[PDB]
Amino acid sequence: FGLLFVGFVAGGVAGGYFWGRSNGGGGGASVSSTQAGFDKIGKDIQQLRNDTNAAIEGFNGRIAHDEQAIKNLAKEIEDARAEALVGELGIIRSLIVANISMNLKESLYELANQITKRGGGIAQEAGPGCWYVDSENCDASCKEYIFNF
Amino acid sequence: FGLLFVGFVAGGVAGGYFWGRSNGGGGGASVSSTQAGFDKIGKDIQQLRNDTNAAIEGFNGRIAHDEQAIKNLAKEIEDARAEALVGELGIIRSLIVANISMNLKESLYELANQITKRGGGIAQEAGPGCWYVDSENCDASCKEYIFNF
Amino acid sequence: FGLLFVGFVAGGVAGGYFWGRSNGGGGGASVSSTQAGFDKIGKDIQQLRNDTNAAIEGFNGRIAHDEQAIKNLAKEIEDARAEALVGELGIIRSLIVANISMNLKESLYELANQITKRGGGIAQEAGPGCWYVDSENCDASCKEYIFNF
Amino acid sequence: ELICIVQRVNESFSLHSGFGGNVYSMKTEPMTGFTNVTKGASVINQKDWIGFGDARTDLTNDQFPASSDVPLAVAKKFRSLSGASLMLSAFGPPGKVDYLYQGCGKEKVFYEGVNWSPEAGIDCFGSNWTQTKKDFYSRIYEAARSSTCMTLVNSLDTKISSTTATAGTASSCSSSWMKSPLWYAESSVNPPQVCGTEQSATFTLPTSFGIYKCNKHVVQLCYFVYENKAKFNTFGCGDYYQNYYDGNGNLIGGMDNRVAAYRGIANAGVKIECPSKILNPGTYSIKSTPRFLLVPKRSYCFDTDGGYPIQVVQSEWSASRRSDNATEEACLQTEGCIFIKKTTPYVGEAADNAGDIEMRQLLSGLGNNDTVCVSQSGYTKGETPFVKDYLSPPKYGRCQLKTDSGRIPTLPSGLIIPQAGTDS
Amino acid sequence: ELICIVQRVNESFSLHSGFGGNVYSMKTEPMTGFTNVTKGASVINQKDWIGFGDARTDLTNDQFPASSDVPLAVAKKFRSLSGASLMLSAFGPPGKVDYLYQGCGKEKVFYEGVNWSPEAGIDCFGSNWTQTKKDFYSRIYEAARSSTCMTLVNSLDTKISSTTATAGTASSCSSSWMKSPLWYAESSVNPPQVCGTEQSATFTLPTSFGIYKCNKHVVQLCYFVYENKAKFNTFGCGDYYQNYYDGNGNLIGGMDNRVAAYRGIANAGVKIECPSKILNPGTYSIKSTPRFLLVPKRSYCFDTDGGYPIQVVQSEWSASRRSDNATEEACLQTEGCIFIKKTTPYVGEAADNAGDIEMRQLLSGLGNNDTVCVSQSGYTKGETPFVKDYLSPPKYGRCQLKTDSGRIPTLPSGLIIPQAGTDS
Amino acid sequence: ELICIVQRVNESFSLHSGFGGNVYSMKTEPMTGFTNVTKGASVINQKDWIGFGDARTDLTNDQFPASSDVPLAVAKKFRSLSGASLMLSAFGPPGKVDYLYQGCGKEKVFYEGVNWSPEAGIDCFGSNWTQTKKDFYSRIYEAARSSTCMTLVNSLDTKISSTTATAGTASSCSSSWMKSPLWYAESSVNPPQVCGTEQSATFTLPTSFGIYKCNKHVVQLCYFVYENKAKFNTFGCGDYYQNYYDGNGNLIGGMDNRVAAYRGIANAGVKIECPSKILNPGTYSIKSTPRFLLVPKRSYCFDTDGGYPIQVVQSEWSASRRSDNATEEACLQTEGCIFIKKTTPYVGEAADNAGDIEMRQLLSGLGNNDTVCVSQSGYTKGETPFVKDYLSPPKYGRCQLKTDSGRIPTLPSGLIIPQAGTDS
Ligand SMILES: *[C@@H]1O[C@H](CO)[C@@H](O[C@@H]2O[C@H](CO)[C@@H](O[C@@H]3O[C@H](CO[C@H]4O[C@H](CO[C@H]5O[C@H](CO)[C@@H](O)[C@H](O)[C@@H]5O)[C@@H](O)[C@H](O[C@H]5O[C@H](CO)[C@@H](O)[C@H](O)[C@@H]5O)[C@@H]4O)[C@@H](O)[C@H](O)[C@@H]3O)[C@H](O)[C@H]2NC(C)=O)[C@H](O)[C@H]1NC(C)=O
Ligand SMILES: *[C@@H]1O[C@H](CO)[C@@H](O[C@@H]2O[C@H](CO)[C@@H](O[C@@H]3O[C@H](CO[C@H]4O[C@H](CO[C@H]5O[C@H](CO)[C@@H](O)[C@H](O)[C@@H]5O)[C@@H](O)[C@H](O[C@H]5O[C@H](CO)[C@@H](O)[C@H](O)[C@@H]5O)[C@@H]4O)[C@@H](O)[C@H](O)[C@@H]3O)[C@H](O)[C@H]2NC(C)=O)[C@H](O)[C@H]1NC(C)=O
Ligand SMILES: *[C@@H]1O[C@H](CO)[C@@H](O[C@@H]2O[C@H](CO)[C@@H](O)[C@H](O)[C@H]2NC(C)=O)[C@H](O)[C@H]1NC(C)=O
Ligand SMILES: *[C@@H]1O[C@H](CO)[C@@H](O[C@@H]2O[C@H](CO)[C@@H](O)[C@H](O)[C@H]2NC(C)=O)[C@H](O)[C@H]1NC(C)=O
Ligand SMILES: *[C@@H]1O[C@H](CO)[C@@H](O[C@@H]2O[C@H](CO)[C@@H](O)[C@H](O)[C@H]2NC(C)=O)[C@H](O)[C@H]1NC(C)=O
Ligand SMILES: *[C@@H]1O[C@H](CO)[C@@H](O[C@@H]2O[C@H](CO)[C@@H](O)[C@H](O)[C@H]2NC(C)=O)[C@H](O)[C@H]1NC(C)=O
Ligand SMILES: *[C@@H]1O[C@H](CO)[C@@H](O[C@@H]2O[C@H](CO)[C@@H](O)[C@H](O)[C@H]2NC(C)=O)[C@H](O)[C@H]1NC(C)=O
Ligand SMILES: *[C@@H]1O[C@H](CO)[C@@H](O[C@@H]2O[C@H](CO)[C@@H](O)[C@H](O)[C@H]2NC(C)=O)[C@H](O)[C@H]1NC(C)=O
Ligand SMILES: *[C@@H]1O[C@H](CO)[C@@H](O)[C@H](O)[C@H]1NC(C)=O
Repeated sequence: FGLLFVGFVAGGVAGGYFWGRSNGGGGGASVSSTQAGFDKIGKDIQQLRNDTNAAIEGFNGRIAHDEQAIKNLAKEIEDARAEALVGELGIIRSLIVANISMNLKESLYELANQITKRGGGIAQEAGPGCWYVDSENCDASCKEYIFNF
Repeated sequence: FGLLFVGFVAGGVAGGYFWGRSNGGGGGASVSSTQAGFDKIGKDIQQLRNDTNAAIEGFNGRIAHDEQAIKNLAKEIEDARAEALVGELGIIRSLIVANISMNLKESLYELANQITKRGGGIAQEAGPGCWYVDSENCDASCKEYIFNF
Repeated sequence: FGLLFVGFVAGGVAGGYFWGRSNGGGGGASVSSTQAGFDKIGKDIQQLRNDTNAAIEGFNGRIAHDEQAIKNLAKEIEDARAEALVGELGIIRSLIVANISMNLKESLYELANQITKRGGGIAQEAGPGCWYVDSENCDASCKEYIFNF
Repeated sequence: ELICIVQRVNESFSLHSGFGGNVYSMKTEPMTGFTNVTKGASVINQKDWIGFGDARTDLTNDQFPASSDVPLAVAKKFRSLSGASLMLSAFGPPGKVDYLYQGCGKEKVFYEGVNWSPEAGIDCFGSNWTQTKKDFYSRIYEAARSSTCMTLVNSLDTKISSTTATAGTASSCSSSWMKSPLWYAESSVNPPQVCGTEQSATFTLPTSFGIYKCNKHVVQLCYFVYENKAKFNTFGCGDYYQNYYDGNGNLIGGMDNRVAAYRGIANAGVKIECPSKILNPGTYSIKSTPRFLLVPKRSYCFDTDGGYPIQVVQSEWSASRRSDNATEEACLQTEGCIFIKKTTPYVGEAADNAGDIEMRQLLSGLGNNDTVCVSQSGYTKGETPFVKDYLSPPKYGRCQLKTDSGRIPTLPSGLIIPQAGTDS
Repeated sequence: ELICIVQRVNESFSLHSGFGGNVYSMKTEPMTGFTNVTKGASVINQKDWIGFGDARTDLTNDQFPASSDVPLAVAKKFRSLSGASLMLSAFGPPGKVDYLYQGCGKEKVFYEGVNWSPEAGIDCFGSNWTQTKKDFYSRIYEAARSSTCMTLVNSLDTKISSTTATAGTASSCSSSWMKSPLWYAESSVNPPQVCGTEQSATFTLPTSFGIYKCNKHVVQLCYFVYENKAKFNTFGCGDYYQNYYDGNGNLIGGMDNRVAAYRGIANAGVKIECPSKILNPGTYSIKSTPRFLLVPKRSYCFDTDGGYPIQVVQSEWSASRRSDNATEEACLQTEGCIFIKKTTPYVGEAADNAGDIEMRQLLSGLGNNDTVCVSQSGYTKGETPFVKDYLSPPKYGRCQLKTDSGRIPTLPSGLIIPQAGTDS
Repeated sequence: ELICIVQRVNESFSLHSGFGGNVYSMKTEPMTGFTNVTKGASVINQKDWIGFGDARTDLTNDQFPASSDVPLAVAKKFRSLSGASLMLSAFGPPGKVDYLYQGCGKEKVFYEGVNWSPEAGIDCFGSNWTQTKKDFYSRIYEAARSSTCMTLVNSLDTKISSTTATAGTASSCSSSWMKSPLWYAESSVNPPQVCGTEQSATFTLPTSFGIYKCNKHVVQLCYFVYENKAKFNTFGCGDYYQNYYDGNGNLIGGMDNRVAAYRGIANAGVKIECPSKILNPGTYSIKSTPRFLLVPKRSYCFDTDGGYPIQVVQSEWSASRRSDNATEEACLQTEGCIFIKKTTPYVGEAADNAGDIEMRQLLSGLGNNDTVCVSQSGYTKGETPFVKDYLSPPKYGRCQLKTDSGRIPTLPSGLIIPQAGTDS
């Protein structure tokens, strides 16, 4: 329902980002498209994914030094060390997912802000990723300018 | 002053979320209510609190394996191990509190967005959790629709 | 381009926070100032920096207890312990930088919200840190009131 | 008209900080807490443990289960026989049950010993069998701690040089003798004029016994203890001596009164001492005074593939009989030994000395499938990483740490308001 | 008209949680993975390691590089000579190459031993040189593990008391004798009527040898092994004995048949045994039967400044010759020793026994500049902290841990949608 | 009209990344830094430490505080007497102060030893008292390291077999003798024709002394050192010997020239050597040549309840007197011993040898209430987890780690601009 919400759809139906739209006749029925020209989002995702390499390299670069003279594997100690490292890896993961989430969200906000400042101020924000346009001042070629669909 | 701010109140006075309101006469005096029908917030809080169980279970499930043949307690080493674990527990806590904070804030934003899209666009956002309504187009039964109070 | 974006400038040119502005003649040319009276930002920064002391003190207060009877330095084990501590210090750093970032951003949002609620609703938000004012209803002394420049 | 949701907090609200967002709340709840600790014995791995016992873990006893301190499933994991003890099989005193204790298990439970206590009244010239007992079990636990398996070796290959010496017998030993050590005497020695020849022998500790690998043997290097030279000289000429040597001639045990003082208790008469030693496999030699020779005939065989700290269970009689606490003291002075002890006297269901309620509570953990830590303080499940008080060593497994309850951080609850920015 | 960007997910999307934001995606990719493990020998520090070898690491060999299992750069780090072995320099048998092995390196590679195998047919009354070999290398590895350096000590200061004893020679030893031990015999002893005088000697282990500090010496405390007293008595009177003492009179080695059984193999005749011991520097004494005296003449000197677990490389002949696996077994029973072993027979490029393709693959790591861990499973680079299977000990360096692949967490990929709040 | 706050950065701004938000700034400040390290002695727990000393820590000295290297509060924690040393109480040489050192403390400070140095000119046939000193203190430190407490045992129960032997006296020992060892001589022995009887004795190490538990005793097993058999034979018949045995006949000390070479310095005449050994409690036996017998009369009693690495303080005279560095060398070769050493000569305030400014600076930490780590590099407070250079072992407490300053991460400062999203 506009960048603060994510929705579910059954069997088929493509997932992702779409243009959705309002009333009109009183009462209308709405409508969702079949996907934008949001190539900024595609590029932003690629960039954000690649930026995770910094945190992963930090983790991979860290291997404790050890010295064992013993001849038989100490499995339980061995497994404990691994479990602890996986624990640390698990929280880093949680930080990375959140870092992606929050920066993608911001990138979506920056996408919506660009749109607001092209129909300015024909736009009128209704929370992030939503706008009220007067289908009167601005029309068919006008919305096509402002929203690209 | 509207979802970007939290305020203080003396002795009595209930804490929480309220409806507060503007000018009118020039100059007016304002006014704060005594609490909404924000049951969405009550349910959202319950859900967010319960979702912390994932991170707590992750922590509780992690106990290092050890083997001591020694007969007398090594208190200082023992206490050091505990202090380190409590340290790790302390940062997880800090992540969990922030995770609650940021998701509750978002849930409050999603509450405000629902309100904006019922008086649409009679609403006119003034930052999150705030609106400018024309006490003219829309009246007494109208605001009661839009804001439920 | 308004609190969702940060921009680059060459050789000279002061960095920081400025007032920037629109069209007019059709088409105009815009304009950026040379800095506000944003002393709220200066104070907010000072406060946020000082609040990092909590996380730093937590780290400094944590020193593992040890006991070595050995007469010659075990450099490799020694260096491994340090590398692990620096690793932990590195992630705390990353949390602190993000904590500053997110709270400064919020403080900037709270600055913009104050401005919106002085030209109310002459303001009309266009995403955070941006407004559409009708250079007609409100003029020269008016914008000076609303934006302080 | 400006209409707003307004957020506010009371004096009852407190501020909780986060990395990327703070929270006001009125209530806190602790993030986690302590894991309970149960006294008694248990195991962390039900597929790798072994028990060694007597009637109280013997499912073949006529009075089972009333004579048993463990249920059927646990008893099956024990190697036990009514009347048996490790020590009794070490020496094989006349008319005592002689069980061949053998088994494998990384976790080990020792619940026997009581069937050789002062109550049993075994004499056979023992200087102090309670001393011998404590020494014996100290060696068993020491070797068991680093071994996967254990087995009685019920007969060492031995060989005497003397063609005239004969097997020794004593009225004080049921008119026969121990299985181990064997006692050879030279009846022709008489300090008249006749001194005899120095006696000699070998005994071999094998590298294996049946399916069990031996890296280590617990054996007894016995000797006689005389009050003094004058009193020994009513039996033999010279000074008393019995020395044990490895294959090269290194002295590894014995008593030599040619260099060492006599320490026999005054007027007690001759005594036997039987200190236990851990020895490597191989062939060992003996030299002794002509009249008396003692030769080890059994051992306990151990490997060095490793094990967990062991559990030793108090093995005492009910109040009517004469007990000792030798296995307790052996366990206490041995690294990697965890001792399980009753707080109330032993009172049996079957008879006086078999089937005690407190012991069944203490051994019930043997028992469970969800024990993650075993310690001298008791055993725990894997609920949290924390316990209220320390878990005393010895200990092994996923073992909880002690922290003050105050140092356990809290989470906000009951009406929550988020906070970020400086709000000023 | 309300116009919105709308976010939606499929059944194909899954929800990934974060601390401060969740993510919907359809694909995941693992955050990290396992580091490969290469079999063979390597080092973690190219500036601090030393090799000890024979022809197969001897850059001066006439057939180099075809006779070599390592390239030129690696060979320069070895102290090697064709025909040499540590054991050969320990004893110095007649007509064998006698290399003075000496060097320093925290990491140590031992690739020799084959030049004294059963193939070499050295006799010199050896009871069992393969036994001696295994014992010798067990002591070397044990002392090398805790030392920075090693050097042959090719001549101990020695001194005999007997003014009539003379140097021993044997047809079975090329009509001469070992360099170590020296053999002194008293030709006047004849059990006629003449018994001779007890023989005596001292040997000194120095505190240093050239630039090398000695805290520890590996030496052989040899003795003769006779079948029995009767057979020894065709050579000398009494019982056989050769005992080694420290400066105070503490017995530290030898064979004394006055207290220890004879164990010579029946009808084999006299044999020599040469067990190796680790001894401190100092002056040591010897007492023996009048007719035969053995005196240590060499040692290997070690320090105790510390080292890494060592690497021992299988040293065997090609199929046509008679090998042994003594250094393998020595390595196996010694802590801190890593053994490198071929899976296919030795087939040389130069001749049969020098320049093997599999060995060159295994030793190629000696080699690299980016090895961070060396273990009994092989060596690794510092790619990730994880390996698929355990790295068997012994091991040292930045060593990876085993985790199941399933426990490695994943990151979202291929079309991503953020999620926060409850959205309800 | 579109009016905006605009954010911009210079070339002077750099980008700092965060998990959930980045920051532009022009300045950075380091998150933390190194903790200073102070040379000298200190303690981490003021309620559990003990000092042992001489005049320089003796609050009862007539010249206090000018004669003292510690203030009053620290001196009270010392057990000290002017003129005393551990070694002096070990032997009790004639006319020397004989303090009964005793105390308990997990942390231990040893600041004595100088009152027996070559300056003191004690003879009493000592082969080399500086050697004895070094050996003695090596044993003390070794036993002290694992003990909670220490006490002099100023009289062992002893017993001689000889009814004719008499107490030994020497012109070279003030015409009397040590307290320990006791010297018994047989004046009737004369190699004429008379050889005497082998001398014998027992001494007992007790299981406790007053309130102090003894698990370990440091004792001296002395013997005489002769140049050779011929020179010994002007005193007794046969070869010299004095052997120490445990209760079973195991040789644990002594000198036996029947198997061991003579090593007395040429023409030096008879000497006494007194190597210290750590022995268990019990009764011990002695056998010696008829003419001379030495019997231990004192010990130092220790427990095995554990302790921290000890601190040993350089104990030397001012330049005018003849010092040694035996306690330094003892400390250096003993695990868990931390040595405190002056860089400038000892110059006293009271007299030449008491009350030195540098030592008072070094000992001042004994001292503080906020020391968290003690190491061979000095001691630290708990400011940060980091030090610039390594803290040399031995060490204990909350001990800082070495990291390069560059690896300490930084935080943004001086005008800060947040950044999130891709801004593109
Ligand atoms: C002259 O002296 C020679 C040397 O003493 C002697 O030759 C010896 O003869 C004995 C008896 O025939 C042989 O013993 C054979 O030993 C093997 C190997 O034992 C070692 O390795 C095994 C593990 O082997 C498995 O894994 C390896 C790879 O690592 C595989 O190649 C192998 O095929 C197996 O799958 C290990 O279990 C053994 O451990 C024992 O010993 C150690 C301590 O040394 C203990 O820690 C351990 O608990 C256990 O007791 C061992 O390390 C073994 O499997 C056989 O059962 C057998 O014992 C010797 O190998 C052989 N040695 C040499 C060097 O030749 C001659 O017989 C003698 N000549 C005469 C005529 O007297
Ligand atoms: C009566 O007995 C006296 C005592 O036995 C004896 O005096 C001894 O004489 C020998 C030979 O002259 C001297 O040895 C001298 O030792 C020094 C010091 O060795 C110790 O310290 C060094 C490190 O020193 C460096 O660092 C220190 C600071 O820590 C500096 O002050 C110093 O200047 C150096 O830069 C160390 O390397 C040594 O280590 C050896 O010994 C230990 C074990 O004890 C081993 O672990 C180690 O691997 C190595 O073998 C040692 O700890 C040394 O550098 C010289 O080479 C030399 O050996 C003794 O110092 C001296 N001792 C005393 C107490 O006086 C008399 O000679 C004798 N009288 C007669 C007439 O016989
Ligand atoms: C849910 O949505 C996604 C895309 O929104 C669908 O994935 C696409 O499917 C085809 C073939 O499976 C791929 O070649 C495309 O690359 C996918 N899209 C993308 C992200 O590029 C998916 O099939 C949908 N699921 C269903 C069954 O409805
Ligand atoms: C501050 O505010 C809270 C609620 O806003 C007050 O808490 C309520 O008090 C009554 C009795 O104390 C409880 O039964 C309610 O359950 C509480 N409210 C909630 C959250 O359910 C609190 O008393 C106020 N403090 C003061 C003294 O003003
Ligand atoms: C980039 O911007 C900053 C400020 O926006 C400039 O820093 C100022 O420079 C003067 C002298 O260098 C200082 O005294 C001020 O304190 C700085 N400003 C602040 C933050 O107080 C900086 O010089 C600019 N860089 C360039 C070369 O353009
Ligand atoms: C993240 O930053 C915020 C803001 O600087 C910190 O919030 C402060 O927290 C303390 C309590 O710990 C309060 O007394 C201050 O009033 C807070 N400052 C503000 C501006 O609210 C927060 O502590 C930081 N997070 C962590 C885990 O350190
Ligand atoms: C941070 O908080 C959010 C919200 O409570 C957690 O999101 C939940 O995650 C689980 C999957 O782990 C989902 O099944 C729930 O539906 C999510 N709840 C909501 C409201 O979306 C998130 O797990 C927390 N982060 C971490 C790392 O624990
Ligand atoms: C969290 O995500 C952001 C965005 O992907 C990361 O920001 C990048 O940081 C590097 C410097 O480390 C910059 O060179 C890139 O330009 C940044 N990308 C963007 C889009 O700004 C950030 O590093 C991540 N946080 C952590 C701690 O890894
Ligand atoms: C700044 O930080 C310190 C902690 O070092 C704190 O004690 C002080 O009160 C803080 N100052 C303010 C005004 O927040």
